[PDB]
Amino acid sequence: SKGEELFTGVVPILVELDGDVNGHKFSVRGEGEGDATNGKLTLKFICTTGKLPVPWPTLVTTLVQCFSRYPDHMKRHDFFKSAMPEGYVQERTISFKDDGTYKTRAEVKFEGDTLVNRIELKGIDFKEDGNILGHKLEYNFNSHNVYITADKQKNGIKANFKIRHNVEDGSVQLADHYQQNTPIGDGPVLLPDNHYLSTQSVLSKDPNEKRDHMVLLEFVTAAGIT
Amino acid sequence: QVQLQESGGGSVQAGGSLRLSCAASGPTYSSYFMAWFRQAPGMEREGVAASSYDGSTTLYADSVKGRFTISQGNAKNTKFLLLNNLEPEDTAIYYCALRRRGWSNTSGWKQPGWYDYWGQGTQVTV
Repeated sequence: SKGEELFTGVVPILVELDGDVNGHKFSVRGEGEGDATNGKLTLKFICTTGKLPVPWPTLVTTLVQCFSRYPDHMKRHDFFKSAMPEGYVQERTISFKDDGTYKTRAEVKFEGDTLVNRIELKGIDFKEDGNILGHKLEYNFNSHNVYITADKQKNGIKANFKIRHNVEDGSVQLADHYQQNTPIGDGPVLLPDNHYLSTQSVLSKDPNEKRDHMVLLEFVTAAGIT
Repeated sequence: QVQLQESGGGSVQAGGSLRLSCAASGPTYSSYFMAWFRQAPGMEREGVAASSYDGSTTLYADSVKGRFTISQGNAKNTKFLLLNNLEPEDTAIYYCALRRRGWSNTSGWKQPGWYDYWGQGTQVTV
């Protein structure tokens, strides 16, 4: 609630991911801006190692919930800003239905004026011509609701939600998300009553960009209380 | 959880130079703001030099007078502190400190409570 003040106005973002899926190494670097007042994120991510061995949509969730818009009557339920600048750790298992599993570990914290997300991603059990490794996913991302609950004993929060990726053949590839977040610092944080975040994203491409990349526009709002 | 290799102390005559090392082994997604403090015999820990994770900000205390330089290491969270033009007043044990918590500014860098993980130090004698 004191860290709320760091997200007035527009904040530069740096994202950095080191990944390994079924042995294929790759790095992603992203940069952009976030405006929590309007719950709006604009970012451009670039695969620095070459061609991205997975579809870009499967990395959206891994690639900064502190930029969500919490209505005034919900401010005391915003865990993510309360942890700043000191930051938080974010851990996920992402289980793709009848395909592999991603495991991710990340620090989200300020480094000066910039909010940084450093991620380590680990992927196993992907069938070499599934929807993921066989690049069979549409270049888009559907709207979702992320349900948050408190994790009082780790002084953090948890979330469970389902991501529905559109497959180029009309079917839908689903990805179960299990997530927990813990303060990095010792200072106090807001622990919340169960709410959800409602998200909407637009994916696009930079025509002047030759590297494999993703431009992303996100709008996130908190809801579900009183 | 996170561990601290520190190396490269020793002894010199007035004017000489030594290079301290420090590396942080831990989760490879973690970044640390890294510093060296030094403690004289019965005096307190004071700040010497400090540098952000990316080498983008580098800070020195008044006792340094542009004689000491931090340089970024080969690897992720590893750095060297080069001590030039050493004088007997610089004799002390030199502790590597790491800050994992995020930060908005570096005004606090000279306080030991700004950090999170400390070394055992190394001796530096002239």
